[PDB]
Amino acid sequence: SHMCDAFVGTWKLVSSENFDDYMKEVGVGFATRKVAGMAKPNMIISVNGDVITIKSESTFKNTEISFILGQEFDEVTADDRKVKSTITLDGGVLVHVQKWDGKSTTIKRKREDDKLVVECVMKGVTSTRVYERA
Ligand SMILES: O=c1[nH]nc(-c2c(N3CCCCC3)nc3ccc(Cl)cc3c2-c2ccccc2)o1
Repeated sequence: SHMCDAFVGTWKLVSSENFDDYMKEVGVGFATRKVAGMAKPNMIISVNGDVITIKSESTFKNTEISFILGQEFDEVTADDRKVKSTITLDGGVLVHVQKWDGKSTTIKRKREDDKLVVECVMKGVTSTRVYERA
């Protein structure tokens, strides 16, 4: 078994702060921001050996990434950016960096009490999204 153990499960969005502003800073257009911002996704995290899979299921888009910690991969984001992503496990936090067009955003996923707290940062703008077990 593993420490990445505390992330496995089906996590439903329960609260969001500043996500519209984060998306604006990322470069997401009006209509996509509106529709994406409405969604209440489930974030489904599973582990099989060294491979971690994170699925996002929602009324807007269903997305999935599978990766090995520390090993860069291709990701197409829900807003259709083509990004180069690397995910590491640092001090018990999953740290996800996306690079594209000379830009960068960092997404951290942390267990706090019975929640999964996700912090997304694009320059000075941070959004916090809180998820609970489904
Ligand atoms: O699992 C989920 N919850 N939220 C997302 C998520 C996201 N996340 C946040 C959680 C951590 C990984 C990054 N970044 C986005 C960036 C641009 C756009 Cl237009 C949408 C998203 C979305 C997204 C939102 C609503 C419906 C589907 C997807 O992915």
